[PDB]
Amino acid sequence: MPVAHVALPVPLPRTFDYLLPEGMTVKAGCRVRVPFGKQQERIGIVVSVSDASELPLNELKAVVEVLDSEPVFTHSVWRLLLWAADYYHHPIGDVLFHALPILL
Amino acid sequence: MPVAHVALPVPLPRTFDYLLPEGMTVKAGCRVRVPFGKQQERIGIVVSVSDASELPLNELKAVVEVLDSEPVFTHSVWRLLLWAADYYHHPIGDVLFHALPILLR
Repeated sequence: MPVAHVALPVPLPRTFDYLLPEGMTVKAGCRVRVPFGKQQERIGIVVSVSDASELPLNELKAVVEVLDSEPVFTHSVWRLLLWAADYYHHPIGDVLFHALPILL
Repeated sequence: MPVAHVALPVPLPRTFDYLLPEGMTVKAGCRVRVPFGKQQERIGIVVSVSDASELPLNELKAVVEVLDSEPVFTHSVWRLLLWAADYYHHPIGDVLFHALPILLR
């Protein structure tokens, strides 16, 4: 058949890059609505903000809107969760979202 | 200001789709050489083979070479591993490649 879905041992935090439009600011631990797939949106959680993407600064899509001015996560809670993710081999996205509810 | 590394609640097994050139055939549980990054190669294990990707069937990179005629994993072992990865929430690629050196050795 066509598409071979393959598995690879990507680096620890597997994240998806998106560009921040002019004047839009967000820090680590903030929820943001971003594009996903040819047309729908979805809530995500910003893990970090760098000045380098594994692909060009132009074919990355842009965040649509920040939903939190301040981290929905405690400085401690955040450090902890990222650790657990890494220590027990769980994807950051999975820990973070499954962790959001219990928190609120 | 520019970029941001975002965590997403992606579906159970987060896999990387690769196109199969004409005449190239591979089954679940087989290792394959695939591109990665603007120029490096790497070894991975096919989890499944379908007729569709979240991306255009032309924007995907192509598998380079299949390293296994047959599943390097037993039909039981395989079923178990995928389950283990799912139920305990471990990256399928992470469970598959670590176990290989155990099961074989």
